[PDB]
Amino acid sequence: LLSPETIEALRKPTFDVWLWEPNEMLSCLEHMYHDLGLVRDFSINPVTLRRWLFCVHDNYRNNPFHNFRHCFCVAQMMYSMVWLCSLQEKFSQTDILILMTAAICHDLDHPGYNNTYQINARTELAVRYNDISPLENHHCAVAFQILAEPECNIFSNIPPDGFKQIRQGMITLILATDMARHAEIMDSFKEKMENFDYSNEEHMTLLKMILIKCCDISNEVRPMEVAEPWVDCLLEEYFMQSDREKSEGLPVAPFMDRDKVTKATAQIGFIKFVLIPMFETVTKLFPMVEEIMLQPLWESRDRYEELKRIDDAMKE
Ligand SMILES: C[C@@H](Nc1nc2c(cnn2C2CCCC2)c(=O)[nH]1)C(=O)N1CC2(CC(F)C2)C1
Ligand SMILES: [Mg+2]
Ligand SMILES: [Zn+2]
Repeated sequence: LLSPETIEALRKPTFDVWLWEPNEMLSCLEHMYHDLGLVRDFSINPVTLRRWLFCVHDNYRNNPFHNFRHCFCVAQMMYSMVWLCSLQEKFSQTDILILMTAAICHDLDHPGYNNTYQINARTELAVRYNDISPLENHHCAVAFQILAEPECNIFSNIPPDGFKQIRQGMITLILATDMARHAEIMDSFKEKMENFDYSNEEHMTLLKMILIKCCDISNEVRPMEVAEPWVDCLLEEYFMQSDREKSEGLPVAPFMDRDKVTKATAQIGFIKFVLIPMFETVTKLFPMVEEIMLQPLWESRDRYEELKRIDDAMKE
């Protein structure tokens, strides 16, 4: 049971996601489907929405970074986007259905070891998936295995041609959050931004991919108090793989090695050449983004460059 107060905070990217527990994030997600009217426009049985979210919650794992709270941030930031950019004037409700759900489903059953560990260690997932985005294929699988158990099927009133359309949107969105395709997606998105056209099904599909990627690496857009502890979760998880990679003799990535990474190098380059330049492109479509999201990103940036200029000196 949420308050009037909480329900005005739910719609804003300043929302402190650390203050709630699974019970309340679940009610927070459920509020979103009513509030955006998908509940009404696809005839979602409200007890289906509640069980399904409980199966979506159950199938995340206890990992420092990619846990259920991370699922919440992505969907809550995608939530915030829709109000901020008035995405209902631009996007169909089925698209809204695709953005919100995929966000919730995009890291299902994430193991805590990323893509290049599954391939190097030659794991079930990377052999199941042929070295093609092993993790993101699995997420989208577990998403629809849940959806294929009738009790959790928030989709069970939707005509089959309509399922097709959602399932394919969702697949594209989830499969695009793999950071091994960052540059290729960004480049085709600016290949359509040169003259963007909202009636074009291919311009819109690239906007949804840019949208979900944004919400997925959006931890720094949040105010400093919310954003900062999420760095330690990330490093705790990255040291966990680089710790394990060395015990087995697999290679290690320098940004993941604890002999190399400090909190500041961890975020400087990432903010400067992924977050800002992406959110810079979206700002061309929705100019309000520069105020609300680019400005936090800038401030975190100056700060984290400065923290680095502190530690360099300590090392002297
Ligand atoms: C240490 C890290 N930092 C970093 N990652 C973040 C933040 C939020 N979500 N992620 C995701 C990016 C991929 C999975 C986690 C975040 O605030 N910082 C960093 O240096 N990058 C460069 C890359 C390698 C891949 F190509 C992107 C990670
Ligand atoms: Mg992921
Ligand atoms: Zn993610």
